[PDB]
Amino acid sequence: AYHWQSQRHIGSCHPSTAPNNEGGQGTNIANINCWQWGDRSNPSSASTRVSNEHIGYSWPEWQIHYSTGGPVINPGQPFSQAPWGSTVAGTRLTQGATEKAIYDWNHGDDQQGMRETWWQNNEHMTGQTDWGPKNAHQSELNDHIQSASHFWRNSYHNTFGPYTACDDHGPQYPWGAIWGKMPDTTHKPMMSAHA
Amino acid sequence: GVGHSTGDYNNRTEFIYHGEKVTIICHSTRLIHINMSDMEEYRIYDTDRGPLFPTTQDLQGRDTINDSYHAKVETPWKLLHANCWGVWFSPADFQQLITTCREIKPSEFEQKIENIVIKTVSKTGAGEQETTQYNNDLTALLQVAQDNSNLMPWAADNFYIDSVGYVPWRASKLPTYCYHVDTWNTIDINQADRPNQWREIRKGIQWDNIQFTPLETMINIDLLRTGDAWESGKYIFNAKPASLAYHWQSQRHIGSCHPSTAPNNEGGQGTNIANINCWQWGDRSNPSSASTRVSNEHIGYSWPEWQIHYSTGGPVINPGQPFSQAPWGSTVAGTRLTQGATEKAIYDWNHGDDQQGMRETWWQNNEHMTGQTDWGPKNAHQSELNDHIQSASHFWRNSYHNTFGPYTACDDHGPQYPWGAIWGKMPDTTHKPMMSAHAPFLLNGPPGQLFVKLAPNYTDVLDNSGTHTSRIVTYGTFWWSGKMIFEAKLRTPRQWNTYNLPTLNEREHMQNTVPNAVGKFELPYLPGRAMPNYT
Amino acid sequence: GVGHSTGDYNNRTEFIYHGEKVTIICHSTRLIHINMSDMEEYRIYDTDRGPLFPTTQDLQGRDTINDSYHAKVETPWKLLHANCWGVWFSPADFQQLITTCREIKPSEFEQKIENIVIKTVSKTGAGEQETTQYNNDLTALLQVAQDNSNLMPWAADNFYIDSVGYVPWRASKLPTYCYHVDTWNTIDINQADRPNQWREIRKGIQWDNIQFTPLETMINIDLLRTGDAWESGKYIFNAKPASLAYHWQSQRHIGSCHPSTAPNNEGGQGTNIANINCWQWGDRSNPSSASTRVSNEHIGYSWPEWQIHYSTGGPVINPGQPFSQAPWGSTVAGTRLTQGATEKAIYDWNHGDDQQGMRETWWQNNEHMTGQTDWGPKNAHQSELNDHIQSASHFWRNSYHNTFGPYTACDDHGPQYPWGAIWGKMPDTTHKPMMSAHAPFLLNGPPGQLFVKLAPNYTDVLDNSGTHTSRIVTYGTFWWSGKMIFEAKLRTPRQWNTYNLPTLNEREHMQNTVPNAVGKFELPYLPGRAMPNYT
Amino acid sequence: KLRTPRQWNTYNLPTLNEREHMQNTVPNAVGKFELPYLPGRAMPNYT
Amino acid sequence: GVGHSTGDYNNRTEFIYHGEKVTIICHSTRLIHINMSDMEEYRIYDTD
Repeated sequence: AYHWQSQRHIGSCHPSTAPNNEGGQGTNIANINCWQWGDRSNPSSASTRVSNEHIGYSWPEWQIHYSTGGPVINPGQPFSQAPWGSTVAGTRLTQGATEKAIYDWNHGDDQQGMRETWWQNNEHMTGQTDWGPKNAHQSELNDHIQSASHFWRNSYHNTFGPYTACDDHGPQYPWGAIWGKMPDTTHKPMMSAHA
Repeated sequence: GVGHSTGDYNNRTEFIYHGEKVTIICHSTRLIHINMSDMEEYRIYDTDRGPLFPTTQDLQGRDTINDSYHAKVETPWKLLHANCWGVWFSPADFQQLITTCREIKPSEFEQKIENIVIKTVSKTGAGEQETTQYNNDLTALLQVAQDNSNLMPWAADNFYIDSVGYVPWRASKLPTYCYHVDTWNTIDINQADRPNQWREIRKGIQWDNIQFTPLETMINIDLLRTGDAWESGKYIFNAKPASLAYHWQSQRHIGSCHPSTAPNNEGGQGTNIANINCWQWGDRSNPSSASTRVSNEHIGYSWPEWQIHYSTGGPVINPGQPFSQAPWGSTVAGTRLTQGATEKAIYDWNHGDDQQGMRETWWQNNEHMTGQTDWGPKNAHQSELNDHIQSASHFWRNSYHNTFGPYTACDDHGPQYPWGAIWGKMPDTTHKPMMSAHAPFLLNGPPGQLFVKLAPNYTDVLDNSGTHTSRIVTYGTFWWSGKMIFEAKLRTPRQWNTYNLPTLNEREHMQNTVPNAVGKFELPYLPGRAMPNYT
Repeated sequence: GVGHSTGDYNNRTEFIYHGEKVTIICHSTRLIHINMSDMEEYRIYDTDRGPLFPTTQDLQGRDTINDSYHAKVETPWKLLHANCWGVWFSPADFQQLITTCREIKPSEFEQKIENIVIKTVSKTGAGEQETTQYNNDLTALLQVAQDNSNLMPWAADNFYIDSVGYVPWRASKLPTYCYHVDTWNTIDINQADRPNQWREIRKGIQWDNIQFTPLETMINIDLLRTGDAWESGKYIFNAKPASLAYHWQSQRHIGSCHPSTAPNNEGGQGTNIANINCWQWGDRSNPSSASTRVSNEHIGYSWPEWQIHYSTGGPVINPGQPFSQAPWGSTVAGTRLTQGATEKAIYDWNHGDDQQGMRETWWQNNEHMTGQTDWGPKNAHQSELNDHIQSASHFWRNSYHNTFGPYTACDDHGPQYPWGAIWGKMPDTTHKPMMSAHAPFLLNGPPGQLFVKLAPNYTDVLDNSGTHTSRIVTYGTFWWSGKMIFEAKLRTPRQWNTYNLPTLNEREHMQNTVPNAVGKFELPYLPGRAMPNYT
Repeated sequence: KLRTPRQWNTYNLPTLNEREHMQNTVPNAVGKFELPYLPGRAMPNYT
Repeated sequence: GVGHSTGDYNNRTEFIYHGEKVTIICHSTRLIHINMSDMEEYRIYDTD
């Protein structure tokens, strides 16, 4: 299965009044009764509430990694761009982990002759989506709204942390790999992208 | 039965000591006041954006947070959950927990519902007088639904506390069960086009794959007339114990004392020895100093926060590492800075109907943990570690990048009373959370929710405006019971010097905890986190 | 008992797989709201002709149909029946039925009624205020009558659906039991006297042989006070399995490929071989062609329809063969032609109290079956089959005669959801129906009807205008339960290419199925008929 | 371990993506065809 | 043997259901066309 379930969907519904009209369109209740992340009196809102976990981690990518030993690409977290404008036939942006695949003889000796390509999005997983520059880190979480300074709109730093929970893009057909060799290393890969 | 009293009300907490081990049996039992169930029907709708959500600039990207636009499926099911600590422990009891025993893992859980009483409102009057006559219905249906298989989506948290009340002698009403469905809330702050202002990419709901898991479509449901007791379910936890102590022990305190000469005067004030004999991190001849030495581990990880995280899927905040600001100027009553992970908590009826009326707040610091402290911008990364002092370039004073690494060792802020959550559901994901912030325990699955609703009672004519006038207004009441079993290992003193024992914080003071002359009082906050310890 | 909860509410569907075989256990349980029983007495009367029934020409013979003049014996008995599919299967479940397993024969049926609650209306007021006080009657009689012997005439169909509701959380009221008695409705269209206009030969009822089978005159009836559970009856079906697949395979596709040369170009476009080597139907030398070749069977039979059938006894329609019009221009949103067997279905409360208010319609095509298609006038019968091409005479382009013959092989339109009928009573007749249109199963006898009525509760004085004021207005409520057992054989893939899986039709789209913000929704239509298959 | 339905509403079953369409999968008149891409990833689920 | 057909070609996939559990037995068998082995010798070289 794939998880559309994402962060801010995991806990209970933020209390609200059911709409009288059909359909609402509302409505929201201000005074609660819930935890908050900072020193935050107002407004208490579902944007900020404590949750035992976090889904997805922003990655600074695409990252060209120069080692002995490369250039190589260090993977990011697989997620769809569908919630954003990216879709097949525009706007096509690859910012997720989206791996094109070249094939042979799907039409061969026709000849195309080159090549058979795919590039899954991969569109079904909307839960883990992190578009790195969209995030913003701010110093003070005080309920007072944020000043000019202290708010950094574009930053690419790795957000992976011990709380996070992430998924690979899982078995995919036909061209996937049922298995691959775990390396022999004192630390071991926690999850293997594409395998 | 047919009315004969079918149940018992036992609220007590009784410790056991066999001295290698501490078994804690804590009962609880509490009244519950349930009514309708205003509309009989599963519904789905979009909550509005939010109170302060930006309508227009120049608020620009600043206020993009604190917006709560979600789509829920409101359902006519009320659930009640034990996840609060305060449910199972009277404050004077929770002392003996954090004083004696240094870690506790819940073991066995049991609960039973007896005995149901349902009565209906009947209004009789001309409008000069309206005489409401409250009469029992011996034929009435309180239907209880248990999940041992965790099929329902997990709604049970103390986030939005809404848990069965803490005060044993007060009747506590239940929350209403609803859970989220697939939405797209995505907004942007770049904007890249459009510098500096925000847009709403796509909203608000996606009907293609939406999941409606109308209940009563999974689970065996039981009917309870007056005089019967739904019981029980028998749950057996398995979970990793969690230590009650807090670690003042931090990095640069873990290894041996950097050799030094004892002072002759009283007191020194010194003194330090230059020539050693120790490892160093870089190519470093001089000075060899305890600032730089190799250690098998590192405590704490700087996090870039606070980080507003925009996903489908939010705005949401991705947590940091919990630590105190006490070593820095931050303290209650100034300078108050929140830069750690410090989570304020809103409460109800601590003074209610006084009325405050709004609200009861806390915001622990949390002050006791000084070990893990990382104030992100304080750190600096420099290129060359050569013993030669650093040049103008190569030294970057303020940088916010994540320092979490495979060497690090970190701790959550642990069990905290009353408002904590004894457990929360570990997600189902190929990678699993290594540690859960604000929850002392994660479970492959927990004891499932307990669902309860009064079955509808219709007037003769159900056809027109049934919701407005279909069924007879009704409210039920019943006692809820529970049993927990905790295991523990008590701490015997590791010190010669006298401990500083747990007590309510300086912000709190006693006579607010003991009931007011009119019977209003608040519970204290006492983590828990009680006793310092080595590492 | 004496009130103690006597019953359980379980709505669930749990598959079993032993892999040769698929056992499907589908529970259902649903509330029921019953009141009087307006008049206590068996009655017999004639319904009026009909809304559009012709009063006068020039409508002439055209409108002679759609008249419903029947004589019924209205009785004070309400019956509830499970024959709808939607009763036993949630749509998401009925997927797994038609996806996995290709035929299912119901096996075992069981049902039980618990627990009864009966309360009466009492009106107290001066007319400035009328205060209705709804109070239980612990002494009240809900009397349930079972037929295991099928003595009562069969009233149980989903024709005029009126079945216990589909939505498990909504309280569904029952239909009122009545059945037909001997009548003569006969009308003529010739008229032969009188060309072109219609007369009414004889009406409306015949008292000579009329059969009044006043109930309570056959069957053991049980009384239920609050706190007892009428159970059960144990029924065991025996019936012929019915395949879930649909056959695109039609005549001229059954035998081997007519030999041909593969094309060199991509793609062909050809090519065909003239000289064969095969059988032919007539005296036919040239050309031997796949149009004419002997085959052991024939699929489908042209029917002359639509045929208005005038009997005693009607007007009624005699069915044709079910097939799609998709190969012809007919499709939803044009050209819509109904010439197949295509049966529209009227529904209630799919959006009710919105109000639409009228009505919820469907009209499946039914599009998936292309094999059996016969559009009557398209066919042509010619005298000489000689290889010489046909002359002016001997070729009759339009003729409507029945082509059904002993060679033919035909299929009904099979189980369809929700509104289908799992079973219907095979008639008792020296010749028996070979296949039943719209009913997937016929039974020598089915599980009989289940009859229920609230026993009357009289005021002290019953003598004058008892029907107007005799007995105290009353309504009961109780839960109905059921159990089915289906057996199946699941289909493993016979294809290399990817199947096209079952889903709601293009007419339907998702967010109408998931409840509306005010809680109104419709169920999808998804036969079932799901997977193509060979023949 | 097979999944029994957790929903009331009808699932959206797996099928080849909109980019793909059927007659490319079934062999061409000269016998050339491609295989579909269908993760797999098929069914939505809770968490 | 000495030529007698020594093998079987079975390409099939057959599910099993005991309903707690699904056992999937999927065979495959496929022809293979191999030639030399242009140079008999282990070699080492740098790709451009």
